[PDB]
Amino acid sequence: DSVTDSQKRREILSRRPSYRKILNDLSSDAPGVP
Amino acid sequence: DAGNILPSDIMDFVLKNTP
Amino acid sequence: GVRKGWHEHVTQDLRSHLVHKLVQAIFPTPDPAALKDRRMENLVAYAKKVEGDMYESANSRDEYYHLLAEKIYKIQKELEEKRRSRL
Repeated sequence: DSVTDSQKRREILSRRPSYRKILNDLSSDAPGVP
Repeated sequence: DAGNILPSDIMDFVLKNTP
Repeated sequence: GVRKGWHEHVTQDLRSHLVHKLVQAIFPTPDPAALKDRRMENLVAYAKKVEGDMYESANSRDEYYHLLAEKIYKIQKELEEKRRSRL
């Protein structure tokens, strides 16, 4: 499980309520204007 | 993964602060 | 068509916002004395170094955000578990 830590982790994100929330919301408007 | 977690000391201070 | 414009459409300004928010993530509001404190500089140093690893390893914009997003959640959990005692 520690070997495939990355793979096992990746699966969790797919069902992470807060991660998905912050992922969608925050990236919806990356600040960037000179 | 390239160390996505902090050493204890950084966490220790920030928690000690509570606005 | 597509050579090496990857880092051309990504500005330092964009990254600067990312690093600033990276700090905010750990310390939302530091007081005037905290800001000028060594601990704060070390905190920024973490954000600066992590920013470096991300850009180098990202290779793609989507991954760039993805790496940071997971990383912030990891800290967030750690902070929360810590707060359990420090009530």
